[PDB]
Amino acid sequence: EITPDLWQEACWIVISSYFDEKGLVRQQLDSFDEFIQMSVQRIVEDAPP
Amino acid sequence: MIIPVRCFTCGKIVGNKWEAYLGLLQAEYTEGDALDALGLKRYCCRRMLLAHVDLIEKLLNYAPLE
Amino acid sequence: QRTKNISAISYINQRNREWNIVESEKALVAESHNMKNQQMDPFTRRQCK
Amino acid sequence: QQPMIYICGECHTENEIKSRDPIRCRECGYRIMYKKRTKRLVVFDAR
Ligand SMILES: [Zn+2]
Ligand SMILES: [Zn+2]
Repeated sequence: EITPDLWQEACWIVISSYFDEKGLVRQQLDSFDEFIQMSVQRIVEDAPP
Repeated sequence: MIIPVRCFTCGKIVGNKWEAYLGLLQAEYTEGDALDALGLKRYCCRRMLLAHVDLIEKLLNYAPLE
Repeated sequence: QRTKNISAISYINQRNREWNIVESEKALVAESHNMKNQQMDPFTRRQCK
Repeated sequence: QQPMIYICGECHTENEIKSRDPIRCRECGYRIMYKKRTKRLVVFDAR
C-alpha cells in the first residue's frame, strides 16, 4: 500500500540501508577489486608470445 | 573523549553526572526529563550531557596488555 | 572486560535509537492527524504552468 | 649499570637490549618495541 504523508521517515530508511550495504568509499574498493580480479589476467594473457 | 569536569560557560560541576545521566536514560526517562531530574536548569550546562561524545570507550578497546 | 560500561553504553544506545524510531513514527502519525489547516508565512514552493 | 630496558610491541614484556644488538622481543620475536617512561621529575601545573 502506498505511503502518503508518512514519507519523511520512510525516506531515510532506504538511505540508511544503502549506506549500510555500500560504504562511502565503495567505488575505490570495487575498482581495485575488479582490477585485481580481471585486469591483471587480461593484460598478462593478451600479451603476444 | 571524556565528560568534562565543569560546564565551560557556567562552571557548574557536570563531570560527576555522566553515569547518572546514562542510568536515567536507560531505566525509562527521556533526555528532556532526565536533564532536569539531575538538576541542570541553565541550557548552557545541558549541552554538556546532550552533545558530549564518549570516545574513551573506543580508546579502551585498544588494551595495551591482555 | 566489557561487562560493565562497555555493554551498558551499547544497551542504552540501542534502546535510545529504538525510542527515537518510535518517536519519529508517532510524530509522523500525529502530523498526518492534525491536518485541519496550514497557513504559514515563511514557506513556499514552485508551481510551473 | 643501565641496560636500556625496552617494552615489546605486542607482548608488552620488558626486554634488555644493549648496543650492537638486534631489536627483537625475548619471546615470540617482533621488530617493534617502545621505550619506558623517564625517571625525571615530571611535574605539571594543573593550569
Ligand atoms: Zn552550562
Ligand atoms: Zn621478540
